[PDB]
Amino acid sequence: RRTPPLGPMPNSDIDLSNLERLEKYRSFDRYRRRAEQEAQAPHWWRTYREYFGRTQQLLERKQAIQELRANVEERAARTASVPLDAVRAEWERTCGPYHKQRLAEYYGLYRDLFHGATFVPRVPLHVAYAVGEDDLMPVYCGNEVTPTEAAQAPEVTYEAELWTLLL
Amino acid sequence: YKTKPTHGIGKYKHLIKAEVRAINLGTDYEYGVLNIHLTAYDMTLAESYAQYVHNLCNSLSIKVEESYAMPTKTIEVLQLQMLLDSVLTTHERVVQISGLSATFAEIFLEIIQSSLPEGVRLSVKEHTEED
Amino acid sequence: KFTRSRIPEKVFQASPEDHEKYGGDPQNPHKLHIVTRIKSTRRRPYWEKDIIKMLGLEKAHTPQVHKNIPSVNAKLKVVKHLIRIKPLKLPQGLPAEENMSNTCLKSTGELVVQWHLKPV
Amino acid sequence: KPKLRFIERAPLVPKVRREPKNLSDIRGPSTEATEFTEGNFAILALGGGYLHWGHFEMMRLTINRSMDPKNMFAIWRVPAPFKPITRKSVGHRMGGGKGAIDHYVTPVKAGRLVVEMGGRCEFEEVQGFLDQVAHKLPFAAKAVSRGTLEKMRKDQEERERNNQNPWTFERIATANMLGIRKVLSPYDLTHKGKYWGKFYMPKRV
Amino acid sequence: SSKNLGGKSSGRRQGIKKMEGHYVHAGNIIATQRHFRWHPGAHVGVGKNKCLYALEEGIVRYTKEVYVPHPRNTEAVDLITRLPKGAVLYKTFVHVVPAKPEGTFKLVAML
RNA sequence: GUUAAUGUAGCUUAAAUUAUCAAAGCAAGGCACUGAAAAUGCCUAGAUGAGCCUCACAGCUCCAUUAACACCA
RNA sequence: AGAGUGUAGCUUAAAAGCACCCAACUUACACUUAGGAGAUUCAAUUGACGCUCUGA
RNA sequence: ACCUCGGAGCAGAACCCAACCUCCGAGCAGUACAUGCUAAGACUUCACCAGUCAAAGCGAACCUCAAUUGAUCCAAUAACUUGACCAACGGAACAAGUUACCCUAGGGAUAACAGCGCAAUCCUAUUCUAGAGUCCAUAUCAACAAUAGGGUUUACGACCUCGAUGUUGGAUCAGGACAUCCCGAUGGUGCAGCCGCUAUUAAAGGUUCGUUUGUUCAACGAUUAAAGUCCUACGUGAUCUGAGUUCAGACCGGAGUAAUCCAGGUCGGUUUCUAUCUACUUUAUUCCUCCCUGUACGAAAGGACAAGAGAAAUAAGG
RNA sequence: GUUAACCGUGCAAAGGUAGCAUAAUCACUUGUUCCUUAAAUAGGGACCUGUAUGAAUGGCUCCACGAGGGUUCAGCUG
RNA sequence: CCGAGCCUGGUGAUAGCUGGUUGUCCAAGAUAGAAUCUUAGUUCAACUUUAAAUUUGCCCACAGAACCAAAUCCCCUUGUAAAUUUAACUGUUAGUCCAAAGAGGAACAGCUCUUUGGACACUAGGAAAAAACCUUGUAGAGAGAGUAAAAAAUUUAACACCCAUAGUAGGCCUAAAAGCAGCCACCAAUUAAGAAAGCGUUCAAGCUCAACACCAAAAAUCCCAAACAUAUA
Ligand SMILES: [Mg+2]
Ligand SMILES: [Mg+2]
Ligand SMILES: [Mg+2]
Ligand SMILES: [Mg+2]
Ligand SMILES: [Mg+2]
Ligand SMILES: [Mg+2]
Ligand SMILES: [Mg+2]
Ligand SMILES: [Mg+2]
Ligand SMILES: [Mg+2]
Ligand SMILES: [Mg+2]
Ligand SMILES: [Mg+2]
Ligand SMILES: [Mg+2]
Ligand SMILES: [Mg+2]
Ligand SMILES: [Mg+2]
Ligand SMILES: [Mg+2]
Ligand SMILES: [Mg+2]
Ligand SMILES: [Mg+2]
Ligand SMILES: [Mg+2]
Ligand SMILES: [Mg+2]
Ligand SMILES: [Mg+2]
Ligand SMILES: [Mg+2]
Ligand SMILES: [Mg+2]
Ligand SMILES: [Mg+2]
Ligand SMILES: [Mg+2]
Ligand SMILES: [Mg+2]
Ligand SMILES: [Mg+2]
Ligand SMILES: [Mg+2]
Ligand SMILES: [Mg+2]
Ligand SMILES: [Mg+2]
Ligand SMILES: [Mg+2]
Ligand SMILES: [Mg+2]
Repeated sequence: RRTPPLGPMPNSDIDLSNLERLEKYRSFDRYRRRAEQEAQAPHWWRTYREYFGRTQQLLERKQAIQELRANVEERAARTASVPLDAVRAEWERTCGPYHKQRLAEYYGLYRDLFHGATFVPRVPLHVAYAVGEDDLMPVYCGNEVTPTEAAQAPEVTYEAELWTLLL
Repeated sequence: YKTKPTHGIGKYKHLIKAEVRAINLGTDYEYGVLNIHLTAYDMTLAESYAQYVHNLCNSLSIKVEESYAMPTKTIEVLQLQMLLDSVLTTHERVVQISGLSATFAEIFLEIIQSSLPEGVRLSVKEHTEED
Repeated sequence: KFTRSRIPEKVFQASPEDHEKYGGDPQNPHKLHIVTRIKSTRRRPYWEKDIIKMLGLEKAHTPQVHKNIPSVNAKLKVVKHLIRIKPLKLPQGLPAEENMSNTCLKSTGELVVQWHLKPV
Repeated sequence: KPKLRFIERAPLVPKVRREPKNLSDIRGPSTEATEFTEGNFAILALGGGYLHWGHFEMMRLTINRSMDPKNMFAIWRVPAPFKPITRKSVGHRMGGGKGAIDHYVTPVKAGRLVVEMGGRCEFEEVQGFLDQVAHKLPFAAKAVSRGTLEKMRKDQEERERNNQNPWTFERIATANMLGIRKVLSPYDLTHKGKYWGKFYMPKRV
Repeated sequence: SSKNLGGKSSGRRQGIKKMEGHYVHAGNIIATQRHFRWHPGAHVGVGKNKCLYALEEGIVRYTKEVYVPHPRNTEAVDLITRLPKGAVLYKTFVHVVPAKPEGTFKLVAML
């Protein structure tokens, strides 16, 4: 007995007669990349996944990278630091929102707060609880702070302009 | 139920391999195994040109098998004019080839002649030998 | 090896000349079969020996009514040779509680619900 | 070269494992060479059978001694004998496993062409010695042409369309209409009702 | 004469012991094999004789999935570095979907 | 027919691998010449096709050959 | 003159993934580690520069 | 020859699956020494015994292999432990020959004689033209092969019989088949005649006596028209023979330490029955002499048919 | 190795000696030859590969003898 | 009656072996194997019985089981009513043929060996008689009735009539090869006759053809029902 195949079979569009003229992976990390691509195709047979599932900014960037590429003489290529406070101050403006939505979706915030229906928080909210008198322990999007520090109301800033807040 | 309509979902036999003269009527040669000979009185320039030839074959997707080396000869200077004495040895590297396109041949050869280094004899031919 | 026969499903398909041959039609199928056994279950394998006992065809030439559902049709599709299927066609409908007492079979498969012993 | 070469008994690379007589190799139609290639006329095999080395010598003698090598040519379609046949010494009881290898055969099914011939002639030129060699093969065989083979297949096909009898073998056996699969074989679903055992029944549709 | 001997080994009685759909409790044997047939997927361990013992209680499943071998497995990485560019292997795997949740929280005291 | 045994310098024996000694043969050295005695040397696919290792060697595949068995109605 | 048009070598890429190069190992190739070079032809869907093709 | 364990095929897709069935292998080696302790759940070589796998935990880092083996009682030692090629491998703790001097229980479950099945072997008929036959396929013979038929060989099978189906030849009497030895009738011939060869038809009738051997056979002497092939429980032992083979004795050679043993040979070796039943119990051939005549035929040598007459001989009846 | 007296070569405790012979003596065997017969797988006398003869497991001849076992001339007798 | 006397006693020696095992009736009832000085046997498993407790057993559908054909397993619905478990047991475990996939043997056997399925050891009808094929099963009385399976068809080989002259004994090679020993070529005269397709010659020569023209059965005691082509399935 032989039932016919439903969907297009894998390795069906590569098996020619001239197999000495195919590209033929010489590595392992090429094959692992092309294999971990295949965890996303719909795959008609059976999956693990079924049962388990502007131009001014560009010109400014190409000028600023041109400046920083020639200025460091490349002396610290063969030991830089990349100051993290500056990186965070730029990341909260630019791709903080694009990343905190991922944290919300992995925590499942939208399937609890809004029953789904995701959104991108465009305004960063710097909230910090008063630990004694100093310091202030900031709450990020997924932090751990105990009910001891949260006995009193925290300090909230956002750098925006009429609002309402809910905890 | 199953052999069945996911039969052959994985078969590592037809995909992988197993285990003369390219006869090739009309398009006459489409050559078989040529051995190209880089001989020099230097060792290193011939080795460099062998590496360059190998990378050029892998760049233009021509298939090669073996970049083996014949035993290096020893000749003194021929003591022929007082008689004069200095040993200058000839090193030898040989790069095989397997395939070719026939119409393509002259371009590959021209790039070999054009990029050919200094004091290095190039020789293409066919095969019968042992190391 | 003599094994269990499995029939391809392009046999159980009616060509349009068969609707002239037998009176049935695909629109409005009969709801009930009448099965009568017309072959002994001996010299026939044990699965056919128990499918006949499941369908309740122990006595040959005895009619049983059965559902026209695909599960029961599939059980019939392994003993299709030992039996005789006729669609129970009803001129008058199902019997009422005062009509259960006087019914009969009337081969050609017409369950009449008023059976008198008098001519026409 | 326009002549059948010498086919050698007992292949020069011998066999050292004694295979069983896998008796599928005689039954039914051929999946192997049923067609003509670089030729015109041939031998059709209307039934299965083994071929010894004796029939090979018989064909190589009976075509070459009666064919003129300036006008006609001949090619085999069958290989040299490869299947070993095991034969005990005579006068021995049952027991003790299989005996030694005795000889070698080649199996041919029905419909597989055996000897193919062509050249600057016609079918009536070849048919004489072809029915000479064809009667001595160890099954029912026949001489055929590329034209007559096609006309015979047209007749065998037209008989599938001509019969008024509503019960074919393929209406009954595929459906198992009488529970008749108890009596039939599993190969009678695919061969058809034509083949029975070794022989091929050509008149039966 | 009977120059042959020795072939009196019995049958191994290996195969699928738990086909797809069966509810399998913890520690049960799913399959037994030589010369690997099914590979372990989720929550399926492997014994020394390539047995596929089930680790968590649930229902067994069978899925074709792409096979990425261990790198120190030198047996199949030579297959990997000889596969062509469009090649993905697709071995078969056995899983279990776990049925019971790991634990619920129960009210024990009022303090 | 079955087991078992054997394969050698040219002939026979040996040696637990490696391969001898003794005739045959090849030259020679002495009396007029052979012989004899000696002395040099020579002559072993160790009967087969592979090498698991490295094989008279140790297991086949062999191909010749040799004995025992071919049974108290 | 008209036409196909236009991302670095390629793209059912949108400043990217591949390709590519030089060392270090490898006879070499490769693998890998190290490093390297890079682009939306020019102004507000249109315009004029770049090839290619169709010409005399 | 084998006896245990493992892999592959038969057994193509859960599992299982025989064989004096086809092929390979195993009676180990190597590395760690947490090859530590405990403990849910399973599988399982179709029983069991055996085997297998194993999450959690305690304690510590931070096994490869296919098989690679042996139970209990026992022998050690203070303990943990360790002991068989017990390989007839689920193992009796230690035991071989020969019986024809044999005995008993049985077995047609199991062999020899016979019947039966088969038709490998055998025999015959065809199909096909390779080749012989000076040429010439077919007067005659026939290779490589093909298809049917026979059931006389040597086999194989083990279905009837072991609370007995008596055996090889011979005598006696034979019955049947025809695939005919002659006698009869034809056809062909590389048939001149006489002889022959061969094919069709024919089963009315007959098919010798001896020497040797137990002989059927075979060899040979003499004959004849010819000295047919077979089958009938290798016809027929309640008709007979027992010379062989086929008991107890015995030698010779050989094997064996010996008992003994030998399709190797040789001398000797009880062959029973009074008939119950069925059945049954009186119905012409051939050769040769003569003649035809030395005629037909051939060149002769040689040499007949058919027609006629006479003599026998056996068979049957008197 | 020259059917070899002869030579080489091992092994052995010794290498079957005298005799005798197709036998009562594995097989090849109805051996070969002469006598007997019209015809002799029988009998007698020789020939030795007896390749499994043989010396008190006794060997070889011979006088008498045998209800021995085979051969025979002559008579003779259903 | 001596391979070791006879008689008593141990002695009802023992016997995996043979034979026998005595009233009536009814119900359920068939053979995977594993070991074994064991294959003439026994133990365990399987099957079977009986009594119980308890719940699912069969049949099955999408899905699903591997790389190097028939089919199977798992499997809800569905039709049904059996199944599992406990308790107590014996007996079979020396089996045949048919169909199918195979293996050994001769692609022999009423042959041997496994697997799937039958029947057979169980009655009844049929294929003549009949274990195994086909019909059919749960029972009694009837001098009722409808059914199932159920009876071999073949009979065959005629065939052309007529006409024939030449370049030319086509070249080569052969003692000679003349259409026909073997090679090369295969044109051409008239209407039409091949540089010849079988013969037949030492070579020749003669016959033809091609062309015009004309219009399947054989064996042994005695064959084996009798027969019968035509009044309506
Ligand atoms: Mg096996
Ligand atoms: Mg077994
Ligand atoms: Mg079990
Ligand atoms: Mg752990
Ligand atoms: Mg045992
Ligand atoms: Mg005696
Ligand atoms: Mg005695
Ligand atoms: Mg007795
Ligand atoms: Mg019997
Ligand atoms: Mg019996
Ligand atoms: Mg017999
Ligand atoms: Mg001839
Ligand atoms: Mg039997
Ligand atoms: Mg008897
Ligand atoms: Mg009796
Ligand atoms: Mg006759
Ligand atoms: Mg006499
Ligand atoms: Mg006499
Ligand atoms: Mg008799
Ligand atoms: Mg008597
Ligand atoms: Mg009698
Ligand atoms: Mg006496
Ligand atoms: Mg009587
Ligand atoms: Mg003797
Ligand atoms: Mg006498
Ligand atoms: Mg007793
Ligand atoms: Mg017993
Ligand atoms: Mg009953
Ligand atoms: Mg034992
Ligand atoms: Mg049988
Ligand atoms: Mg003439």
